[PDB]
Amino acid sequence: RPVDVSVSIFINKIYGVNTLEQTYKVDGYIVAQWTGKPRKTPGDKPLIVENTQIERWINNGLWVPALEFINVVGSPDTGNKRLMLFPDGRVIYNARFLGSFSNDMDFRLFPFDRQQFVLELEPFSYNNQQLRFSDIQVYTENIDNEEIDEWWIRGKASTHISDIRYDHLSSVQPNQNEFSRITVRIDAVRNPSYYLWSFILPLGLIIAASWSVFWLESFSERLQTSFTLMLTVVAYAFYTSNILPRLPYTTVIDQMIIAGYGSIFAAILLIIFAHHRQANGVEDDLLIQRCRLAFPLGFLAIGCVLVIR
Amino acid sequence: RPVDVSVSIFINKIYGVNTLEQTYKVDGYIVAQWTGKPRKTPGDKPLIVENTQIERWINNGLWVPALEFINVVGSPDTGNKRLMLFPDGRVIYNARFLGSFSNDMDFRLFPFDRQQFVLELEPFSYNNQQLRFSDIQVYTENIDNEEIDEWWIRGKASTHISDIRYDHLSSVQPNQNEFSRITVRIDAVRNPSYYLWSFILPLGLIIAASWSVFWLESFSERLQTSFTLMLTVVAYAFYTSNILPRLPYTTVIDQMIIAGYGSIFAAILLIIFAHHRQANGVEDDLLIQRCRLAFPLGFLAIGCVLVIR
Amino acid sequence: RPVDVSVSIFINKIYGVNTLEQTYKVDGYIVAQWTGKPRKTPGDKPLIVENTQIERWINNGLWVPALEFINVVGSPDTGNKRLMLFPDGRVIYNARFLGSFSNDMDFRLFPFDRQQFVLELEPFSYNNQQLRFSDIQVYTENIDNEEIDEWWIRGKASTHISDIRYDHLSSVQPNQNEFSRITVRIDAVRNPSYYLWSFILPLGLIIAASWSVFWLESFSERLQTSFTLMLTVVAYAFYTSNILPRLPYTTVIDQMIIAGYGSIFAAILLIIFAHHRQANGVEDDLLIQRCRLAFPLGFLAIGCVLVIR
Amino acid sequence: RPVDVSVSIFINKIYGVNTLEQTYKVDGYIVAQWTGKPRKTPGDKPLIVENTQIERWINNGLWVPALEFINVVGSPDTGNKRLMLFPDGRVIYNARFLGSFSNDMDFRLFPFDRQQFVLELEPFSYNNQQLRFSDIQVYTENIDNEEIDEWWIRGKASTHISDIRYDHLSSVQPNQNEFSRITVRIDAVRNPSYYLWSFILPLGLIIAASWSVFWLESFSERLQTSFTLMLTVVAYAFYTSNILPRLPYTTVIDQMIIAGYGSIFAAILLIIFAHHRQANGVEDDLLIQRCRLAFPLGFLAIGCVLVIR
Amino acid sequence: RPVDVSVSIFINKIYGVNTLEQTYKVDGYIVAQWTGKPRKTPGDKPLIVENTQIERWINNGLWVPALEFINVVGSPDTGNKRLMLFPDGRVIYNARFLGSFSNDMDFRLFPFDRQQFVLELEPFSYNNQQLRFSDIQVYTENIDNEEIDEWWIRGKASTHISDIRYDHLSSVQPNQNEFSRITVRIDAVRNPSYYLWSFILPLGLIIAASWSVFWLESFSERLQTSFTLMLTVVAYAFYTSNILPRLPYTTVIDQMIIAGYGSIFAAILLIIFAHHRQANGVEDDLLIQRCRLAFPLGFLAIGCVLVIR
Ligand SMILES: FC(F)O[C@H](Cl)C(F)(F)F
Ligand SMILES: FC(F)O[C@H](Cl)C(F)(F)F
Repeated sequence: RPVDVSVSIFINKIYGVNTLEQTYKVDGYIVAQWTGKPRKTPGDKPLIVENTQIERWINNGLWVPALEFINVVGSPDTGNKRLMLFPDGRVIYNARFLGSFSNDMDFRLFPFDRQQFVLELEPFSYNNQQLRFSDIQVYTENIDNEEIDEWWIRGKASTHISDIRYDHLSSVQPNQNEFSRITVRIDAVRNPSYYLWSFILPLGLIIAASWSVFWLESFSERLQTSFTLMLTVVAYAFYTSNILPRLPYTTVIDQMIIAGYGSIFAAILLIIFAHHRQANGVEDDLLIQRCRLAFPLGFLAIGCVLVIR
Repeated sequence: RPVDVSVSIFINKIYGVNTLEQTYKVDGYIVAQWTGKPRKTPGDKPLIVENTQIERWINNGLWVPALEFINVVGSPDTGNKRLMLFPDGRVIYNARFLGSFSNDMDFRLFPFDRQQFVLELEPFSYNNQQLRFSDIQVYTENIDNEEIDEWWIRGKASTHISDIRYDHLSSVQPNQNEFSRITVRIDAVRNPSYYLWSFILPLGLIIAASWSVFWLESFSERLQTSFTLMLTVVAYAFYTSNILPRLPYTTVIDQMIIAGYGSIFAAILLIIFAHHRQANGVEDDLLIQRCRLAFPLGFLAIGCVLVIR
Repeated sequence: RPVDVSVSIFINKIYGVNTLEQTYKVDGYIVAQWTGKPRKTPGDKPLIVENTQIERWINNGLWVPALEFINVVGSPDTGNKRLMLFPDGRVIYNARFLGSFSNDMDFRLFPFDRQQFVLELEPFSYNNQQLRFSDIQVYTENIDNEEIDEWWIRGKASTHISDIRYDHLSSVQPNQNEFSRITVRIDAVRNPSYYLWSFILPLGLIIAASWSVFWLESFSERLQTSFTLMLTVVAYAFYTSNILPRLPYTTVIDQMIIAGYGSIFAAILLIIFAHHRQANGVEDDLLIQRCRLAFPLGFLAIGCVLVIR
Repeated sequence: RPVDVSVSIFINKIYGVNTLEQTYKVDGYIVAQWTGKPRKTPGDKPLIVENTQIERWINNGLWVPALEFINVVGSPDTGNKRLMLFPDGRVIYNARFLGSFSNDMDFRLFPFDRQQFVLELEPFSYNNQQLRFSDIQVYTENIDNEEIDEWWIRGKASTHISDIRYDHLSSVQPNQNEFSRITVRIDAVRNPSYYLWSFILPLGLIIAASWSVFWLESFSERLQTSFTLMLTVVAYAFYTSNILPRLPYTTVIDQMIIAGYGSIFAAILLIIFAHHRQANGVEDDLLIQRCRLAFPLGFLAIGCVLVIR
Repeated sequence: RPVDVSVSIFINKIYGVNTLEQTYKVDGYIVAQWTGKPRKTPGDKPLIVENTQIERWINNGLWVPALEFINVVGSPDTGNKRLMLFPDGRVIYNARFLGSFSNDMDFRLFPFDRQQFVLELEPFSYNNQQLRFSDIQVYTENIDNEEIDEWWIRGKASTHISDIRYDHLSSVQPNQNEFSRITVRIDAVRNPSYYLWSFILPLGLIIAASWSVFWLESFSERLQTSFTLMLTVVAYAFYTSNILPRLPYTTVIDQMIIAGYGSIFAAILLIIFAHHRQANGVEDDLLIQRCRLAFPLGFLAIGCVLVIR
């Protein structure tokens, strides 16, 4: 009884990832084929009907079922539409689309995160007793200059036809609560280049150079210098937060920034301590100088357990 | 007399809060059912009508009442529409929507505020003598990976059907000025982590280290250094406000920053005072040094009394 | 001869003021009533025509005059539309709207400016010999928690029906060049809190704290420090300008900042003068110390005459 | 033989300059009048046709010619449309429009530049053998409050009917390649206020105070203080560039900033030389102190040749 | 057998480059001519059909094939449309368009990069056995004032009609799988003005002036100062990243900045090394002093081998 419909999805561009909304944009084509009652066509050649003329065939009673992108956000932008009506009954729908799609996206390991861009397709009104997906093919371009793209695609796309039970239905009962759903999956990793060299590396240089406060020889010099070091980190928090993507949680880099604040406050506490540690009011220069390698090691050790994943 | 309408709202995503506009975005489905004139459908099976075709049926005289989201801002983005016409009279309207919705939103306890996401639904043209809401069912996903979600939902959705009296109507009088309204409410509280670690904590470290001005030995060091501390708070206000949400009032973090300006201004007023209080021109080291715990307590005491709620 | 139209405007939300564009957003309903040729309606009860069906009634010749928002900017977004057709001839038009509206807006007294949001309504094609507004009622919500709102509405809306002479018409002559116009005005003053506590006060503190340069004891100390203060004001100007609204003129806050630049430049000029005013190259400590209360009065005096209004 | 069309353009608001795109936004009405086949109208009075009805008349063979805004960028937002059909043949088209329009715009003299806003109107399909503009009238409001406006309109609009030869036409030969084009011109100058007081003045003051490096007596004091000044110019470059419009070339303020970097770098090169010029290792106090008025002249003279215009 | 289509493309504006999306905006006209069955026109003169009337011609069966912009991003904004119907069979389609177009864009040599603005045009439904492009003409305006443009167009458009094999088809087999494609290319280079004078040059001045650290005579003076130089580079990093285009990779300016960080961290290491290299604490004034020209050469060399091309 149910109509077998064959879907092919062509993907042109995956771009414009929004971290805060957890969406991404996909431009592509959708093709759908099914077979119905045969037809008289002009010539024994297939009939092509475009755009606004498709609507006319729907009014004369042509069955063209609505297929919904389950995870699109807002009505997709539809370009050219096409129906190909064959005399032997079969019907092919072809359309270009650009839409914004939603998926769960975890950005905590930024900039070393992996994301998967998902498309989910399901007929809007017809259950699997009426319309079912027979098979699904997905085509992706071979990116050859992937080194200049924001995202690197990792392996060809995954497909999976399945059936979805809607419990809470305002319809009827017997086996009429399941729908045929295509799910396309594409794995991807973030191009970590820019952030290593322009963010991680100079943040490192800055935090290390902070440790050299202990190679200053006065107390006055060490305390006062660290206030400049403090200012530098605040400025660095500002540089990063303004350019990196906004998120509701802390990233790896955000954690480094917080660490930098800590190492400088810690140093302020030791610098101020060695000035009073011992009797005589003598500067326990045993404590400093040990600090010239206590911090570059201490921070780097208890900071070497950032296995938070 | 009145037609009973049964509503189901499936909610897919609540995202995009706009602090200054006091709005939020909701992706979902709305279903509405009523019973009308019984009907002849092809086969004794229900008839499905999609998209542009609902309109044709509206014209041959099918009643599909406009149900308005009373607190939406702008015409919502409607995806696919579906009418399901039953032979025994029933009609089910099904449509997808993306909309920006409005509610009073108090963000004064940011980042520790709680908000409720509200939907208000009301027929546009017909009163409760003509159309009444029989019941409202709201379906929401249960988010468990709420830790990468900005908001924690505090229970399944609460509802309230009621009747609204419009004083100023230009229509008629006897009992025809009341409208049936569905109101959906979803409570949620904000996940404060990010703001705790990346905004509250380092502001604390900065404000704390501010106090270490009193451990400087000359007056010169004490006064000149506090100007750098002042610069540091300004640099921090810039960092926060460039990234934190815009509001017409002060939040907690806004006040901590103001406190920082104050603690540094007080310190300058004291640093300069302890230098000229006594005869002999001798540095009143009595006033200083006591400040080394006067401030870290005074602020921490006069700051543990911000019971403004 | 002319048709009487009765208008009601319900205002839901006034938000999104754009300072450079001098526009603001308004969500609301517009109701318009007039009486025409009596009609047979199904049952002697009024007939409801919604949305796309209004169009069909216009094509068969129902007179529904377009009312134009004179000061809207861009075609407004119309929500649900309704015609209610009475058997005794009268016709009521109901539509939801969201639009961007223009008005002269002076932001020179920011953040203590007063604005009035105006709506101006006028028929697009019919002159007062053809269509005139009989009366205008405006209803506004009573916001009770206005302390969480950016703008405080100050009083109920004022209204005014009047007549407009268009001189340059390519039309006809006898009394045919005047149009009936509704004008709505809603007064408002800005919520000054956030800007006082988070912008004005710390700028005041910082400007004052700058005066403490004269209490440093070296010439070297006094001059070198002024450069740090100069930087603090540049940074503060940046902070305010990045957050406050864009304007083609200076506000009070813009002016305080200029004064900050000035008081610091003045001090540099004196500090550098006191080092060479007198013979011996001796630091003229007579001039200094006297400045320690001269500026906090001097700036505080010639700055207390910014009655530029 | 060709149809004479009389055009009137009313201009309501000119706003929203986009400097990088070289566009501006224009709100107004366009009126267009011509004469055709006389007509039977209901009553011997003129017939009014609004909005959606204009299309219906076009299907019965009414000629309503497309008049295109040639320098518009993307289809304008057309508000209400109106046709006024007179019984004696004449036809008037009246429409409200908001559009983004393009013109060559030179921002090199910012914030003291003068610009002219242009509208170019031309029929889309009919050449001057078929349709020609008889005349063009342009009306603008008389602005009295220009001090609160970003732009000062300087004089009434000038108008210009002419003809355009499109050489490469795929049509025929004799004279069917010329089209009549209206060109409206409105001159305007920028309100320089905000940029004078909040950008030019303090940059000068900063640059002035930068010269006061030479009144410090040690070399150490002079060199170290030079790094703070350098930072202040970087801070200032950031402040302006965040607020000023983006351009692909430098402005006066951009130049002042580059000049500021130079005067600071220049002083650094001398300060470092005077410490090592002569034998004895003597801080050549002959060179400095003489610089206390050499630079404020040297810069201010070699700065008197930024006559790039 | 197949129909010949003649295309002419007029290009008005190429603006609004989006670096992250790798797209650009194009305003223009598209003209397409082909010949069909001769026709009765009113008079033996060509027939003009504008805008909404084209659809009526389509329903009665006029063949107007959809030509798709293959590398557009989203459905283009189409202005006025026109059909010119000649009696001797030929047909002309004329339309104005605004669209965002996609191409591979390498921004690594910023601000000295060259780009190609590409349009790829292809029929949506008909293969080359049915419809083919005979010839293609591209017309572009001649810019004389390029000194005020963001982009410099470098040479006229190059053209190339070609044929594309689509592998994955659900149709038939013999020779039905190739399509006719127009590809337009326009080369352009960026106006480097603003970036040389207001970005590159002061970076040089700033990076160079960092080298003047080695001319300080104290160790204290040298180390404490290098922390101020550090602050200056982060602040400059902020200035650049806020105004330069966002990209996923490093530019030459980005690399200088990193180099800027390096030269200062190196400097901190030598300054701190020269203080403890030798016995007794004798300050190795040979290492310093040699550095007074060691860095200005080393950096200027290891940054002069950023010939990565
Ligand atoms: F604060 C400034 F005035 O001086 C420089 Cl930046 C610092 F920070 F090192 F002290
Ligand atoms: F310098 C920057 F890194 O930070 C801001 Cl600009 C300053 F200067 F105020 F500290």
